[PDB]
Amino acid sequence: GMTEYKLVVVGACGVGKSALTIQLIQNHFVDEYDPTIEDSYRKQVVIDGETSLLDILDTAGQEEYSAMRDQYMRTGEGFLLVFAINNTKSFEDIHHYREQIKRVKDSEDVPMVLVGNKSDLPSRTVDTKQAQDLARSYGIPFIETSAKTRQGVDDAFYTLVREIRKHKEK
Ligand SMILES: *CCC(=O)N1CCN(c2ncnc3c(F)c(-c4c(C)ccc5[nH]ncc45)c(Cl)cc23)CC1
Ligand SMILES: Nc1nc2c(ncn2[C@@H]2O[C@H](COP(=O)(O)OP(=O)(O)O)[C@@H](O)[C@H]2O)c(=O)[nH]1
Ligand SMILES: [Mg+2]
Repeated sequence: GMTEYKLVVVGACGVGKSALTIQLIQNHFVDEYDPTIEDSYRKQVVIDGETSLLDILDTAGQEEYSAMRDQYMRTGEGFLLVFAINNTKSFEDIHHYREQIKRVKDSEDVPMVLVGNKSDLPSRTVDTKQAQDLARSYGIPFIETSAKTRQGVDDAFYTLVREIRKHKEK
């Protein structure tokens, strides 16, 4: 059979949400993708032997809350919390994203993965250990990725799927 998973990618402007999503759906890097485009994208893959249909919402635009947007954020089953390893502000923003997800899902038990993107870049400002400690306090996996080289990209999305599977067993 197959299973479908609704995945949502969140994080500050410019951390690489669109680049990560396009790497997964199209298997290549983009230098430039309209930062205002918020949309969902479908991709069939195979995860641990099971046909998996991923429906990936790539968030964008500006901060604002509507019934429309709360509803389609709430339909997400799991969330990638993306920061860039060379941008401390994006790391400091993760708390905001996690608390907004908890609000819209009305739950403290939401599948999430912390993603430190742009790992190919030399100018790191967020120590891997700091991100690991945060993920440990959240109870979630942490994966470092590069949308440019594709390092860790499949691992981030597939790990989120596995976190969803565990949640659905409850
Ligand atoms: C450069 C443009 C870009 O990529 N973004 C990212 C999305 N933006 C944004 N900024 C601050 N907070 C945001 C949010 F809180 C949400 C959000 C969450 C996380 C959960 C539930 C929501 N319901 N409505 C909005 C919700 C989103 Cl989707 C985006 C946020 C700025 C521009
Ligand atoms: N070197 C490098 N650049 C990246 C990476 N991911 C995204 N970018 C670049 O960072 C910028 C912002 O990426 P984008 O996907 O638009 O971020 P978004 O605002 O979160 O959707 C783009 O110029 C991308 O080419 C990465 O992993 N490594
Ligand atoms: Mg984008």
